[PDB]
Amino acid sequence: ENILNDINKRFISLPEEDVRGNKQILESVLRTFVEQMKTQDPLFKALFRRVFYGGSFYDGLKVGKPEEFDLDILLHIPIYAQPVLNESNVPGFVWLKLNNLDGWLRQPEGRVYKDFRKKFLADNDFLDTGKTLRWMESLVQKTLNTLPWVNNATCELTNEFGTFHINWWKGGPAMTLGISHSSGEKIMDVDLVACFVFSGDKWPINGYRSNPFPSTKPEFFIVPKKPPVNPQGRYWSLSFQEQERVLIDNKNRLKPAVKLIKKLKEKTHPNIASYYIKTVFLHIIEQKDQSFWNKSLREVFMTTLREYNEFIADQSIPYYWCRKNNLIGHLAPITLNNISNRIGYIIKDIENNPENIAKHLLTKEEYTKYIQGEDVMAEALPALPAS
Ligand SMILES: [Mn+2]
Repeated sequence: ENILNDINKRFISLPEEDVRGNKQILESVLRTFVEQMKTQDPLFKALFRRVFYGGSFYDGLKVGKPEEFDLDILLHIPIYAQPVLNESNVPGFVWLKLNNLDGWLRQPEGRVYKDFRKKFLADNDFLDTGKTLRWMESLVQKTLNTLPWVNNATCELTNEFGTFHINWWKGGPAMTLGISHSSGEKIMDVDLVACFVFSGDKWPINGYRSNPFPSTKPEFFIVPKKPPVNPQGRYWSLSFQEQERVLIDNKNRLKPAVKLIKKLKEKTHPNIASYYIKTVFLHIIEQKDQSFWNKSLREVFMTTLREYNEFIADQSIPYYWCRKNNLIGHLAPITLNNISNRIGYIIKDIENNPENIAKHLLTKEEYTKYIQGEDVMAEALPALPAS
């Protein structure tokens, strides 16, 4: 009863000591950068509340060597300006307008918000995703220029863990910081995502699931990821990732089971996004008694794999927070039929033969190292590099 845990340790999960050490380094580099950002823009300093570290690495759900995560930079509009969040005509997306920005500007603390409308708002004082992204990109560029550069446009930052190199580029809506040890070893990429955070009173009700932790996780935020829709720039995504992280925590077999299924997905059906698997497990959490997660890893894996296949076969994975959004509604029936048939064959092949699981989860090259006793995760990303 250790086959699945052994596969996970040797071929799936970064050792937790290295997870923790890389997080301490990365979080310190980013605090230095965000503190410098505050020196470059009083409006950013006024808006800034906190950061949220987003992605599978920080959820404990990353398969293999971690490569990137999102720095969700949470900005807060003063409630005196009367922000109003409305559920949009596209399930899962919202609009945000301000009903009293002028009254806030007439307050003493509103002085630093003199350019907020110009920088962030479209017609009728709607928060605009494109304007927000352009504002953050400009601020990041301004900040990068004030840092010491070595080599060719490589920033050098120091902290209690040593000296680090920051490279940057824009491959999407948000700037990416590539963070490396000064000795050359790459650590991780970080996307700098400008978000707006709200208190529990603003939680959407029209077609949305209620907050499971309104006392201890009261806040949620909106993310400038658009769904063609009109009006352009008004549609914001909701992030309930802070609540999702609590839902998946303290559940023993759950995170190994998710990663085993994600490993299977990477090998046999990359057509399915990782968040769709995460979403299936949110539904399973809601359906199952809490004791389910204390069963054997084999039983949790086999049972959730079967239920995952039923979602795929049904061709519907409802967005956990707004059920009218089918996360796989855009995938073709033929594709989903083939993937469900694939998974059904795998279930039959491993049903009564747990020694066949590794044959389906691992590439042939990984399987050879598996049989030979190798551990490819032990040194996948040492927080203290060998140099
Ligand atoms: Mn339940």
